Amino acid sequence: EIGLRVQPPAEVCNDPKCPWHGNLKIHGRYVEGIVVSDKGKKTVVVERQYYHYLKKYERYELRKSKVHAHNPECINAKVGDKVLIAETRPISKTKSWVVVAVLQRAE
Amino acid sequence: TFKLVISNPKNGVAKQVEISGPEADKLIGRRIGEEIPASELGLNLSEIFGEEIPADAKLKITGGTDKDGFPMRPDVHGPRRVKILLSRGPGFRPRERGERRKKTVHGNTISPNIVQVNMKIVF
Amino acid sequence: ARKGPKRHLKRLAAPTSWYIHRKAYKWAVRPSPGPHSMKTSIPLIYIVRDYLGYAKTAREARKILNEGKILVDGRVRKDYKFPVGIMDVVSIPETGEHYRVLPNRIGKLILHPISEEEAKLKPFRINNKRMVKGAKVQLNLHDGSNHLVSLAEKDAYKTSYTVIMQVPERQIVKVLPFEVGAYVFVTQGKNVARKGKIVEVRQFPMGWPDVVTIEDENGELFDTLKEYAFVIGKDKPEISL
Amino acid sequence: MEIKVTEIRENKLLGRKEIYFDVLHEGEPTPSREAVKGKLVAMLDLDPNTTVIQYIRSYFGSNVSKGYAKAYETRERMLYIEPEYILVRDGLVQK
RNA sequence: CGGACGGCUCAGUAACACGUCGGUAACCUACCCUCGGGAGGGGGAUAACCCCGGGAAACUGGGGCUAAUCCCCCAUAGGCCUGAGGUACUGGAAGGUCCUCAGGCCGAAAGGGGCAUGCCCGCCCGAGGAUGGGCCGGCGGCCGAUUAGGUAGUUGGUGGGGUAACGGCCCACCAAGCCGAAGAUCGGUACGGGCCAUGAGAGUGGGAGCCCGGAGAUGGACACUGAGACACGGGUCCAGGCCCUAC
Ligand SMILES: [Zn+2]
Repeated sequence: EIGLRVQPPAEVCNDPKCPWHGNLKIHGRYVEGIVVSDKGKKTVVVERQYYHYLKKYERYELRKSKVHAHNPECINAKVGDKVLIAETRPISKTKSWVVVAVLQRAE
Repeated sequence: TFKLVISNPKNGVAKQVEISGPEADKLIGRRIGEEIPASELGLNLSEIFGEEIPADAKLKITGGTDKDGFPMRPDVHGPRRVKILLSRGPGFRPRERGERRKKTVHGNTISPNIVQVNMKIVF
Repeated sequence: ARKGPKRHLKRLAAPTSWYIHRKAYKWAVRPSPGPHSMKTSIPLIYIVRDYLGYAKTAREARKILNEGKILVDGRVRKDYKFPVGIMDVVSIPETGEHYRVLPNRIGKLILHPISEEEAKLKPFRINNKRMVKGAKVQLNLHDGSNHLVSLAEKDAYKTSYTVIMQVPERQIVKVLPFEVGAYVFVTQGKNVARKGKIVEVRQFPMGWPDVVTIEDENGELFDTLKEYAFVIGKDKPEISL
Repeated sequence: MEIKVTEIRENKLLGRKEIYFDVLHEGEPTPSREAVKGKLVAMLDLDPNTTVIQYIRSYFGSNVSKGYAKAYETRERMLYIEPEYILVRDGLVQK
């Protein structure tokens, strides 16, 4: 039972790069986002929005940050889906996060 | 003109002598690790060296030094000079652990640029 | 660019937990590694020279230490860089003096005088438990020390309990458990040196540490970290504070 | 010149008595180490040897100066603990 | 044993360099602390020293002799890899630790010194801590469009090598991805911060001297020894300059 409380997938993975049933360990922070690209093999890009305060002008500006995450087969997430990700060790040059759960699919 | 340093181990003593002429010309071309009968050079051990030394004695080459003051090294062939990176001698006293230097030495083979020679007796 | 470890400490960069005049000189004593951390310990020379006053210069202090006159948990210590920390007992028999090292409410280290009967005991918090070769159990304690116990008596020891020991010989007596009426002393944080009784313990997910809720004498409730709560009794302090 | 002891402490680890005293000198100059030690021992029943004065210090306008001395039990410990410069400064020792 | 700290400077760098919060269950660590255990049996050489020296110096040859906490071997403990089982521990989460079996590779130690009739200082293995570092991530911090497309190990995958360790860090094979008008790329300028100057404040400007961090040692590259360096009073080469010389 990996530390995070969510309903694990309904299928049994055999891939060592899967937290559920495998050897990839998650440790640290957890955030939500929305998938923007699903073209790489086993790779998803995730976006989240946030407001940044500007002091002199007393106002806010919106910003977007992107993250590259590992996407296992038992948890297969495509464009448009809302998803939760967690930090782990380096997997490639640009990927150090892994998908843990899909919260709401898209159409 | 070649100077010789003749060493006797049985007592641990050495004598220096001068040489010139064909007796010197004979040494040229001879490498370190070779045995020579003394008389060929035109000398005799009895008189000048010490008490008494059995005949058929044989001098062995072990090293020497040249005009400018650089030593011979057995594992460098030829009569010419070289500069090489050394970690131990002969030709180098390290003075510190893992230390290396680029020293110039003389080759394994004798040539008129040489001055002194070191000979050991084999009984 | 540094090519190896440090051997110097500037006095402005010294820990806050020390009583030290930071602008009087340039250098401070750099502590050697040992029983406690840099953030919970002070070298002996500062105790012998500044906190107590038996010496005015470091040469005099070093002569005192080399003559063999200061004990820490009942053991002779001659290194002036040796670190003394929380719950350690400092003893001087030529004077009959016995002190316990504790923190203030500001977070600084002080010496509390105690008696010779209590200068024989020292508590230790258990920080971890291991199996070692021979199917034996190792307890890793709060000052970095280690103690061995058997299988049969393994369930009597846990990772936030406290063990009281005779110090030079290290014999156990009076295990104290972490419970809901246990008397606690706080060692770090904003509420350092407050005491009271455990009221509640909460756990969190994904690596975040556990929190403890405590009730003080006046009835005021407060919170701290379980790893900062040091058990010293069941309902009354086994030692003086 | 008169003297008035103000604090005595005993150091058993180093083996000495630390003596803080006041000196009173009105209309007079700052007294000398000789006289100060003389009166100190004459009063407190000490051996002149085994005793060192660290300092006599005068302040801006006071006529009341401060002084600090150290009384040892044996001269061997005295010389093994104290640095040579104060011994030369008092006169117990020649260079 | 130490000399890898201290000290000096800001040329380079718009970068995970710096700041802050976190992580390493993916790593190393001599000196120090605690606990648990060990010190058996055999060998060798060589500096000093003596007899001869060479060379202007810098430096350096031969022969004889001899010690160790110097060096080497044997064994035993111990370490690492893999396969099959069991289920004692920790933790939020384990083949990470523990137990049993099997097939193998590597492989310790100075019972040395002082005192005295047991003590002090040291040597090796294991488990942990401390200290000091390596690596990763989220967030934040200059100007230019009279710089608009950039990228080809480039983005990712499978399987391996190498590393103290994760990783296109490197390799073979398969694909076509990665960044960008919310300013990519290119260029200009510059060590970063804590702080400082000024002003009623909002703000504008700076960041040499003290502390923390980073980088450098004529320019540019490459290695040996060591716990730790590609080394600030050490080494090798090229360029550039300077000096001694019996050339
Ligand atoms: Zn699965």
